[PDB]
Amino acid sequence: EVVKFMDVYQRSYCHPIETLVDIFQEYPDEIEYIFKPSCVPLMRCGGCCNDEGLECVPTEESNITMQIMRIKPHQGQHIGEMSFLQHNKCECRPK
Amino acid sequence: EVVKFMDVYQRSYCHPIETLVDIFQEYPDEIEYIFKPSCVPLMRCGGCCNDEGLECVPTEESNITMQIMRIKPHQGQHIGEMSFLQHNKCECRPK
Repeated sequence: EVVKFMDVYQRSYCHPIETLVDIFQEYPDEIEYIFKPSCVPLMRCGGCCNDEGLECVPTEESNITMQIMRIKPHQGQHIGEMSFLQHNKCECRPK
Repeated sequence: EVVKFMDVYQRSYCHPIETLVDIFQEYPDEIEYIFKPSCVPLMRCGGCCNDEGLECVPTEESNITMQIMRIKPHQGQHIGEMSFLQHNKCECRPK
C-alpha cells in the first residue's frame, strides 16, 4: 500500500488535471452578477516540474460551455451559458 | 457538449478531489532538503459551498505512504518513505 516512487513521480508531474475553479476568478470584472455554483470543474495544468525554477503552464487550450445560474441580488436569477478555458497540454517553463 | 446546470453544480460542490500538493508546504521545516517529485497527488477537500460564508473542510482524514526522493543538493540523494494526510470526507461548515 506504499506508492512506488515512479508512480508518485508520473502522477504528479506537470499535466492537465481536473481543478475546481472559482468563476469570479475567471471573470474578475463581473460586478453585476453572483454565480451558482460559484466554482466550476475545469481541466487545468497542475503538478510539478524537474526544475524548481520552472512553472507548469498551458501550451494548448480549448473552451467548454456550462449552464450557470446567474444571480442579481434582489432582482432575479437565470440559467445562462458561460464559457471557460481548459488546458489540453502543459509544459514546464520559466516563471 | 453544453454542461447542464445540475451536472456542474453536483461536480463542483465540496468533496475530496485529487490535488497536487507541494511537499514543502506539508513539511515546512524540511528546509535543508529538496524532494523529487516536489509535489504529490492527494485526495483533499476542494470545491464550493452554497453560501459564501461556508468553507469546504475535512471531517474524516487518513494517511498514505509514498516513496519520495530526498535530495541534499550537490551532495547526495536517497529514496525514502513519507506519510501524507488525505481527506476521505468533506462538508460545508461556517467559517
